[PDB]
Amino acid sequence: APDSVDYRKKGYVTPVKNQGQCGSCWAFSSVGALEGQLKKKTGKLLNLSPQNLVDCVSENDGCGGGYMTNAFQYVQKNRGIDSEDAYPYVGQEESCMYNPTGKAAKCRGYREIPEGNEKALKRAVARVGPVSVAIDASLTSFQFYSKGVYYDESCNSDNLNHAVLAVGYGIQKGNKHWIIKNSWGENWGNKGYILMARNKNNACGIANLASFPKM
Ligand SMILES: *[C@@H](C(=O)O)[C@H](O)C(=O)N[C@@H](CC(C)C)C(=O)NCCCCNC(N)=[NH2+]
Repeated sequence: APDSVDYRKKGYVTPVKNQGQCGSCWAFSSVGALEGQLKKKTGKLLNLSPQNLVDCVSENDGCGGGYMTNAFQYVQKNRGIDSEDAYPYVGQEESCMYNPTGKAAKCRGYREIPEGNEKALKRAVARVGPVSVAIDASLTSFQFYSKGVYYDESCNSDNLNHAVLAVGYGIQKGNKHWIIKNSWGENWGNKGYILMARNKNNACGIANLASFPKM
């Protein structure tokens, strides 16, 4: 796997979204991974619908929280997920209104990365593309991050609370990091992204709950 890879430079990443006051991070994390694969497969990069997920995944709890794995299964069984245009994000839970004529993508499963294995996470990013990951984003240092490779010894590998997207990896000024796309808008972090510590003992549980869909 290359020493560094940024899928943004490859055009596998859609612009940063804002989940608003809805706990839909799992939906945005899921959508980002699917958008990455849709690109790999069809050559087109389109915005998929996180709202479709929020309203339709009964195994998850809409704005109350959920898992990316449940989301991928829903897309697989549903046999499709609508585009952002066919199913706009409102940021509130509503009855499932899936429209098959707005179907932009499909899913045939998901693969999970071994718990805590950052080497596996790396191998996966360099081969498949953007991977969905869960981290502990409760620290106020994470909240106010603006630049550099983020790392705070207070981060909790066993307190995963935020779903996010691993969009690449590399090294800054001697510090290896993961390129993480957040869903807290552009005004957050570095234009919506954060460089998180790579190989520093599974920083924030970055490699504890990762997965990606198969098409
Ligand atoms: C994240 C956010 O919107 O900021 C949102 O709280 C969320 O979905 N968080 C996840 C975090 C990781 C997946 C650990 C979460 O808490 N998921 C599990 C919540 C339990 C809900 N129960 C199920 N299975 N529907």
